Amino acid sequence: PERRVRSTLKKVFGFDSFKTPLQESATMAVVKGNKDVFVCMPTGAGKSLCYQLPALLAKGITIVVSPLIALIQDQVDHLLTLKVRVSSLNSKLSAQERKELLADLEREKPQTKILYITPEMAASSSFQPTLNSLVSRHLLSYLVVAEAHCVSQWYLRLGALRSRLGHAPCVALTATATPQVQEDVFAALHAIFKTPCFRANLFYDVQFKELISDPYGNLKDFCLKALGQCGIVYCRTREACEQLAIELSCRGVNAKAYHAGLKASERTLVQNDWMEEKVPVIVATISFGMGVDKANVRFVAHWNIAKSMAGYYQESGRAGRDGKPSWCRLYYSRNDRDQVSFLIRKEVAKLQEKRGNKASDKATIMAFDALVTFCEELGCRHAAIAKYFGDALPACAKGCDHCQNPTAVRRRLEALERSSSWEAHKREWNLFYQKQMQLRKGKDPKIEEFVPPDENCPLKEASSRRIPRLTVKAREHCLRLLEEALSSNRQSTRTADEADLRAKAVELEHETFRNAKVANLYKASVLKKVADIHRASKDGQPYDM
DNA sequence: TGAAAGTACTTGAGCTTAGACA
Repeated sequence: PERRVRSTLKKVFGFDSFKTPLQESATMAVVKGNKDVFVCMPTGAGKSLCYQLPALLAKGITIVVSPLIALIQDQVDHLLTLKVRVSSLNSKLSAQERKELLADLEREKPQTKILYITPEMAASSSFQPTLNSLVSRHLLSYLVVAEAHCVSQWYLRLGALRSRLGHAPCVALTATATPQVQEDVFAALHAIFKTPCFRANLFYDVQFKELISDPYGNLKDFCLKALGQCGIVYCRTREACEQLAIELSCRGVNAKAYHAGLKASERTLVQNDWMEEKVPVIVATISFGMGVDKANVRFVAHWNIAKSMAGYYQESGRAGRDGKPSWCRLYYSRNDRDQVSFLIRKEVAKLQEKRGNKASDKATIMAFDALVTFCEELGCRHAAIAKYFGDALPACAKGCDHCQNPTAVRRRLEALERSSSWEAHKREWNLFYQKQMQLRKGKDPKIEEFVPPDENCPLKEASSRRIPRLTVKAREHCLRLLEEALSSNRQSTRTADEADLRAKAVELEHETFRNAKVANLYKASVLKKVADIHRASKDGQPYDM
């Protein structure tokens, strides 16, 4: 019975009932069974039980879309001694045991009910017959992806055990539910309810390093103001990770680093011993979306801006898993966003180059621009967060810089504009020029649409891309000009006929295209040849080749 | 009232990036 499994939650895990109406709706719907489940809620125990609890009455075996991508070795070492039958396997040694567990999988009605797997392996040949055998054996229930690394991926399918093996309802217990992302997981992924998180205990404050005379001292006193409880500082490069760690340790704040070309083995410590207060502060770029979301996270600081509002919120959500007031701060500067966008552009570029035009191509751009506006707009931080999520705008108090002083933050914003108007000079000019013209490019660059010649192009080497932005229409218009010039010369010189003039103009256009490299120079040469033809006609002699 | 050229010091920038093969 439903009440019986609700009590079994206590009998298996220990919780008498559901913590929040989140579970009371979502898990109830999963027990009934309606459709795909999309839930956004702060990472931790809750969202994990939102799929683990249905996995108790899994009707045999429940196939996870993917418990995140890594961490797994933390959820498997979270239920093996929780009165449940759970397994995962992926650490290569797996074979030792995995191999026969794959036979324990081949084994019908196994002593296993849960199976952790994620795009990392799975696509491997050890599973291609295994997945078909498992789905054909008796059943294959549920499909939980929890996180967003599906659409938000580096071969993420979005049509994996669903478009390719859809056999049961799906579960999406992510932590980010931006309108574009939720629409993508409704479409690309083929009860749904999100809590307006509010979280007044997280004092979202933004300080501009362009105005701070001593950013290092400011960040130090920010950490010291947060007392001695474990905190997180976010930056964007491993070199930055090392630099901030060294500077903070020299400033006192016991700092550290997560990634640096080091290794799981060469960081497992830094990470774990960060939970147990052995390391007070540790810095990373994106390597802290996992690793046991602990309770006493006193602050989360961003030395450099994030990649988006979704990214910023998902970093800042690795905090406040208590009543601890955790003032999370964002350090901002015009030089920073400048750099981020330039690389978001280079990424979007390469991507489009080795792909086609997708909604994500402009989605990343407008997400970063939304982050820029949020760090540049004037108003409550919680209100901006709700607006970006489309939730009810909260009139928060004592939760953001806007509500503290109604003119100091305005003064800082005004001074930001007044901070900077408008062999060392060459790089400065190049950076300024490219950054400024990236603003002219704006969002969704795209627009390539090289239409092939329609039916009867009179152009030698017509389908050529040696000259960028020289679409076929421009080319045959230039050939049209060349043929007009040839016809004028024919009238002014009284030669045979225009029948050979067609091939003559095609030859001239091909020669000009070969001698040219860019569209403007190609046109310059084309009308230079036209002017030469006109001059020859004016003189009187026939235009010889 | 102009007025000199090389060298020993400091300092302060400044950098894409996260999963699953040995």
